[PDB]
Amino acid sequence: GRQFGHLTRVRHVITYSLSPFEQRAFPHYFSKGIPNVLRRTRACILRVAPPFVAFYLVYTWGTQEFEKSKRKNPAAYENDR
Amino acid sequence: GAHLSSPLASIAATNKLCQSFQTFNICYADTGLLGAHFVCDHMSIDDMMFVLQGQWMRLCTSATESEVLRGKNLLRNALVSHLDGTTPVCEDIGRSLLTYGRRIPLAEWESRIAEVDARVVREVCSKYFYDQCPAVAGFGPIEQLPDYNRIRSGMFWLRF
Repeated sequence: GRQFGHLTRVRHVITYSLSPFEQRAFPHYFSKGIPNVLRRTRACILRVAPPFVAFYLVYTWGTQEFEKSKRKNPAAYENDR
Repeated sequence: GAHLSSPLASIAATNKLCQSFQTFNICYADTGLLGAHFVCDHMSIDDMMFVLQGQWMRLCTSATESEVLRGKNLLRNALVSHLDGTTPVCEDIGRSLLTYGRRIPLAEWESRIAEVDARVVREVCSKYFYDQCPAVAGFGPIEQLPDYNRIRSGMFWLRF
């Protein structure tokens, strides 16, 4: 019904909070957060990056593979005959 | 009934936005407490909160002399009736001594009351209410209770 009223039934949870003025917008932002970078940046990086690396090779790989194929005619047949 | 003069007493009863409510005042040594205590069904809880605040806020700007008279009268009516029976005087003395000491400014109360003015009031609430930081006390089924940051940005009007 009324969006919040009839949502669900919940029992014996307790919540604790302050006015925003009670605290600061940078509670050791640098110091505390900078480590957190790794645990997330390491978490997925196992799962994600490598496929692209393969691509990047192909990028140069085929290009190079392309390049000779045309660029030099006096290659397979040199200009002799 | 609906004919009551107090805005919420009539209205919050009109839709029975509350089963009950009251107010409290207690002043400690260095501290004091201001607020109201209320009871209503959950689905409508939002109502009281919305409609409680202005009854502070509208005071803070637009307030009026005559409306105080009754309250001026009431508190006069209030303290006088406090004096029936042996014991109540006895209790008064103790706190008085612990509070103001000897003081029983009996008639002076009225003088303390006669102090009161429409400006006097609209000076007072200016201090402790308009754009302040309240605290929130609640117990289940809290669920629909408007979130904090509303109340805060809900304390001070935008003039609306």
